[PDB]
Amino acid sequence: MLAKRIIACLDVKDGRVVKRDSGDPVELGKFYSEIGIDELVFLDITASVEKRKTMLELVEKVAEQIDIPFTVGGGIHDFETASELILRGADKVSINTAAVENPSLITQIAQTFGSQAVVVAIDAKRVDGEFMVFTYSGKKNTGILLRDWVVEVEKRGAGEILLTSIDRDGTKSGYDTEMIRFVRPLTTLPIIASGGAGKMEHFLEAFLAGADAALAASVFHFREIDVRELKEYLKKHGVNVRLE
Repeated sequence: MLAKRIIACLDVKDGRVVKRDSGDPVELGKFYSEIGIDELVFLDITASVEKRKTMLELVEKVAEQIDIPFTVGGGIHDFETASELILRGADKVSINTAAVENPSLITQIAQTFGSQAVVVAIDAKRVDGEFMVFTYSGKKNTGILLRDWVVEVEKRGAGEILLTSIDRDGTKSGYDTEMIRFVRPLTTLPIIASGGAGKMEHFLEAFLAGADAALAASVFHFREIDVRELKEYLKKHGVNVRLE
């Protein structure tokens, strides 16, 4: 039976992890590899002029110095960019705003590299009692219902949904288990719960709601949650996790 996954997200900028520096992304990823993290997500926010080259150098370094599944994203807007990153060594790319505005992009990536190579990050917010998709880093209400987008996302060939609840992202307040439960029955795809991770019990709550993986950043980078303890705690509470 599949293990539930614990994923670490590294926000990167100009070649360095960002918390003001936060170490080298590669060596911080190596570290996560060794203490029990299951996959890495790297999100780039570098300026467009050096971004293409910078992310590509990151991917190459991560692919030949770590041996962990990883995803790269942040401002991937077209098939050619996604293609360069996958062929440079990324296992998956994340797309978001460009996915919403050009859904064929999902299909082009999936048909070339397989659906496993495509993650669609969906940012959603509850507006007037209905789940809505937002673009532009959670700042634009698209008018598209969360219910319709996840189905279209699977229809288009995505391999995985990275589901962030805009209300919880950046708080340490907890995962938005209501939204997971809302999405879980609408799609067969794996769901990464993102946004809100405060305490070990939060991960349990997300997996009980139907998440397949759980993503966090600060709580791990602040040596603020111990992955080993989280996994042991997860196991004790009856959740399949990959130990050591």
